[PDB]
Amino acid sequence: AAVAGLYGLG
Amino acid sequence: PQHFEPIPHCERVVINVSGLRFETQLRTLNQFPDTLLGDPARRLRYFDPLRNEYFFDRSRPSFDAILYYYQSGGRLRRPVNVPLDVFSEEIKFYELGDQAINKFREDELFEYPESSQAARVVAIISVFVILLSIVIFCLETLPPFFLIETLCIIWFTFELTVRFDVMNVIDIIAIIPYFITSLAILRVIRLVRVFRIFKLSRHSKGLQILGRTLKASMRELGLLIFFLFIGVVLFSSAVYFAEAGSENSFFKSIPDAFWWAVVTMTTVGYGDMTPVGVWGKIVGSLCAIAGVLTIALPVPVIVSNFNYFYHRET
Amino acid sequence: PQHFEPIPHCERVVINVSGLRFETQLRTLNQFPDTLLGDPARRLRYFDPLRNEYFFDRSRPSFDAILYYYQSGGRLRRPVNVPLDVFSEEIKFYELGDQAINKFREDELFEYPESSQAARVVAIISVFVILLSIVIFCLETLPPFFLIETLCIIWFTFELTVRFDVMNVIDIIAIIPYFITSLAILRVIRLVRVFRIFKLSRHSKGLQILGRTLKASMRELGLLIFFLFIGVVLFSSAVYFAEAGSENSFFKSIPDAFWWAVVTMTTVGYGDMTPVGVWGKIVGSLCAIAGVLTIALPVPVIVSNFNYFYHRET
Amino acid sequence: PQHFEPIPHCERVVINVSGLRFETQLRTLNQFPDTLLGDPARRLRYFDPLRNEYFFDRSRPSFDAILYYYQSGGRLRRPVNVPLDVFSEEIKFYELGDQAINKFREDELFEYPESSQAARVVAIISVFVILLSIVIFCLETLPPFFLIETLCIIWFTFELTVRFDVMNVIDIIAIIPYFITSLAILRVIRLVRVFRIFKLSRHSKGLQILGRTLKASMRELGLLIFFLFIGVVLFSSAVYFAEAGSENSFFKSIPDAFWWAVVTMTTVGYGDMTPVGVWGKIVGSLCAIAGVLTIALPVPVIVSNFNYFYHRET
Amino acid sequence: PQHFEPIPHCERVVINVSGLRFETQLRTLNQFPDTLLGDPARRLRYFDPLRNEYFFDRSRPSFDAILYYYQSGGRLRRPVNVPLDVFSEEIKFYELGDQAINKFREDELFEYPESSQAARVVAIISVFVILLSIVIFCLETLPPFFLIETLCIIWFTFELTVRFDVMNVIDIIAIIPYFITSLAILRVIRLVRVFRIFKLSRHSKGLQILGRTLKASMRELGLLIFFLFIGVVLFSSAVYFAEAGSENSFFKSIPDAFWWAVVTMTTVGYGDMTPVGVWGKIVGSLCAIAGVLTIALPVPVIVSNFNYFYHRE
Amino acid sequence: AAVAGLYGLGK
Ligand SMILES: [K+]
Ligand SMILES: [K+]
Repeated sequence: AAVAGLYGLG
Repeated sequence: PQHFEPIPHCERVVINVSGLRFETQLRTLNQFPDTLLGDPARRLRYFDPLRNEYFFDRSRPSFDAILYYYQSGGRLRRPVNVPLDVFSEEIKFYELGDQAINKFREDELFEYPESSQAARVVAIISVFVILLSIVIFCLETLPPFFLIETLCIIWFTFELTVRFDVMNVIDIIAIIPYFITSLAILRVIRLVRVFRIFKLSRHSKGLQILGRTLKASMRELGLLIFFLFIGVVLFSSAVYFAEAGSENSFFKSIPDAFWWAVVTMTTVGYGDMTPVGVWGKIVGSLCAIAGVLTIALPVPVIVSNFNYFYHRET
Repeated sequence: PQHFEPIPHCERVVINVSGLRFETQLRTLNQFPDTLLGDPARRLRYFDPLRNEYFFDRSRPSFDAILYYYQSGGRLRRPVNVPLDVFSEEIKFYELGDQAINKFREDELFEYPESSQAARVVAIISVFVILLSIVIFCLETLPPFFLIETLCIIWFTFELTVRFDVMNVIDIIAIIPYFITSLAILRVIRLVRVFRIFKLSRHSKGLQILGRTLKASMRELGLLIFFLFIGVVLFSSAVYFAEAGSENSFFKSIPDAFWWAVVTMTTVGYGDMTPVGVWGKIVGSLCAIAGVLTIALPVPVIVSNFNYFYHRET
Repeated sequence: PQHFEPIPHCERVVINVSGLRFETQLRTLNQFPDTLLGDPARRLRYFDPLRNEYFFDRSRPSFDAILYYYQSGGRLRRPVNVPLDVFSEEIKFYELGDQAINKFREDELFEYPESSQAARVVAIISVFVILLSIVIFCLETLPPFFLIETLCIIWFTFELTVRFDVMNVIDIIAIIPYFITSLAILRVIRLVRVFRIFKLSRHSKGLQILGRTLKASMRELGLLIFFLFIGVVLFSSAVYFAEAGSENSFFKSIPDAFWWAVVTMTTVGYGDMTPVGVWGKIVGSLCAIAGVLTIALPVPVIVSNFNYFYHRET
Repeated sequence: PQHFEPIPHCERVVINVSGLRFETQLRTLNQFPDTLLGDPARRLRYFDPLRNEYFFDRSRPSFDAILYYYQSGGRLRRPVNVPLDVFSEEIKFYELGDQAINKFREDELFEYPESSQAARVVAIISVFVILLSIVIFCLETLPPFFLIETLCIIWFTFELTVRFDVMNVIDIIAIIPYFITSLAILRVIRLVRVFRIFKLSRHSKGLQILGRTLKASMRELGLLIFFLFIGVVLFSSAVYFAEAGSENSFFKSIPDAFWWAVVTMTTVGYGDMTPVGVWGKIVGSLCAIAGVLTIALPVPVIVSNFNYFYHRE
Repeated sequence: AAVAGLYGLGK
């Protein structure tokens, strides 16, 4: 989904 | 978000991970105190006095990120070559620090509420009471029920009291119409009486996931509403000005065409469509296409958020 | 879900995989008896006596998990760097354990049903008879057929007896109405007579895939039904209470508005909509938007499951 | 699907690719004759007589698959760590063989049609003529045209003769109704006259992409049609048997309800829906839900194929 | 799009990146001047005089891409094993040159518009004025307003002259009908007066993202329109010729069936459908299926573009 | 109106 975990958590 | 990195010119040491040799400056290891590699007290056990090397019979692919933590001076991230469990097992062994481990994880009576002590019955009883209250409400709106409603409200008040947060707000809302009991005030309180259906959020997990998704995508919901507002205004104005040139006008005004524009954008369907002329039909076709596009645009983000929350929960 | 790892202090050995050197002491290999590396008997052939070094002329990127399987003491997790075929042969070559291989599989007369020995004609006849029975059913519902139905039923019974599971249940069901033959019971049996269409699951592969997907998505289906139920109840209540202030009420009661709520949530379209006032129209727009969102939320999980099952089958 | 791998007991050599040392025996090299490494003639240049090493100043991560060709004896998959261009040059350098490159590639006058020689004017004229023919048709069906139709057919047959494959089949079909010209036969030929619109496949690229996707998605198209057929039959039977218990029968027979089932499953909308009772409304709600699910099931295969073809073309 | 690779026969040097040894020709290093490795002056400090090697205490997994730039002689691309920030730091560490890093970035008064200096109040006032103008327009179309419309136009033109792309074009358009003020011309100007709703593009970021997505998906929009046109024509012809065999013909002509074809393709719903016979119903079912398919086809490209732009912004 | 919001993955 997100390559670098963009906008992960909050 | 900013970190410090070692600078070169003393003594260079070699670290062996199951045959993979790593050469690092002692200054790089000394940046982070404590830890296995940070201090020599807990490195003598793994140090080889013969070959002058430190041996760690572990997984070789995971040592690059662990070493890079010293190299980056604070930046720790799991490379996409290994599962989460294998990376997790590594960090405790090297003991990167409680502040480092938990921060990395972020990157990844009163018996009633709990579902145990064989009191699950209480939860089942509450769910049955909620369903019964919904059924009695719907049947009361049909062309007695007051006693059952009183019993349901008594149970709701007792449950809220023994518990005594959005769930608490819903619980307190569920009884305000009953304790309260112009015609507009009566109409609105009878309407807000329906919020008893939201009391299922305590017991249902999918409802909680949906609520979390709605909370986490407020910007996306606002953008979707904004796009629908722009579309309905534009297309209602277009169709009204297209059909203003006829003696018998299907749409009396732009606000009258808001419903037609909304149902065409959403592809619900207005119904009868014959009296509208050719220009109105062209505007309606454009409105349908634009509605499909503008509703298919922002929904995927909410869908992905819901999927992520559901997978995290399960 | 717990595994053990060798701890440091005996003798260390070196493993060579196409030039890539691996260092590991004997206790890690001694953790797993048998296998190519666990016992010395099956590894002395690949040992080089002059260099005191084990040589393995194999692929270097796939050996990392092989060593980690010994390192992790049972946790054999595939690395995503290679195709499945190369990793399949690598584990067999080391004979890491017959029981060990099995868990990796899920980690990644009576001549009638088997479509061979020319039994393909017997199948074709079964499909033709099923289609003929469906056609005769639809035709007898139009404003003789009894003989054709009798032939279809006797063929079904003969097939069931020859074969003598959900398919078996469907086959038994397909003849129960005919063997049976208040008005309600007659209507029920006539309705359940349609279950003959499900007999195509034996021959159709896509129908089997759909059935497996439905079996594997029961939670998703339940969540979808729950969301639609909540939305329908809420919006029916909203529209009924919005229209309760008019002399000519389009909706007599909340249950009366259930059909309108369902068709608006599913975007099917109610049809005639003019008598509804402005508040009802606002509630309808909100219902349409919420229905689009609610339908869009849990579908791309059943969709993914169906795609996975279809690709696995094909 | 099967290949042979070298087995040990003679002579072994080392390959040094910019510091990444690879050690393989000559038997592995000798399995593939020719090539850069198969014969000593074309690999002696890179050989270093001083260190007895083969030096290859190329990219390290791409050599794993190159050695795997010798390792597996005919099996080649690209490792997922490098772009396609990097590996394409890498394999071409070692000249694995024309059959090898082709295998890897598959695993990942008459001046009229060729749009050059500033004949693009011919293509523009053809597109304009096709559009004019479509317009002439759509206005000749309204409540002279024959001359323009004759001119369009003359241009079509001239282009066909000059050019003289389903596209050629469409070109043949586009003139058959005109050259031909019971009432049913006349209606059929007038209908098949519309296939002039498909002549745009010659010029448009998106139309060709759609045609290729439809050809490559025949299985899921058939599956979608089968699912629609099953759902329509089931729900038509259910609604007919649920509603037939009243004096006023909205549906005369099961075939009568096929259109309603189709529009409900596809969410088009039947329209007026009042006379059907509560059981029919429940059946309709279930039909709408099941139709949404069944039409959402197979289409994320068709769309994926279309996206792949579109990206390949562009 | 063409690059040159070093060809052997003169000296070879070894690079030690945190234990990972690399062997590369000196001519490869000399292909790119300047930089850390291009000249001995900027790399002599990092050199190890006793081991005859260069010791780089940096991230070893990312050195392969750095070496490939010299190996390929002009090609730089990050492999998918490290975050982009790590690679961005590494290339700055070696200082490949701004002439090379520049093409890598895209590989993956006048105080009014700038929302700072306590000017956000001006933006709020502008948004309120735009909303008020839209409301007055919608209300005056109902069965005075002129003064409020004049005030809104005065504010719009004041902002335009104070500030004096496409947003400026929209701002100019928003006052053209007012400054102008056959029946067709009046209808056209009253219709184009609605363009005031597009002035919200200046303030709203999501609407700007939508505009960028529309600009970047013109080919897909055209393909969608073309597919809809083809399907509409085909199914209108089919249904008209199916229902032309009855005295009471529901559709008078193929153009009359265009609306029915559009609503069936888009699954909106024609409404009354009883008089059409069995052949027309079959044609309608086929039209509904084909509409669902042909609309679901080209959408998850506009969707992908919108998602990309939203994540970027 | 908007359930075909698919993506990649699936393998
Ligand atoms: K619809
Ligand atoms: K609809």
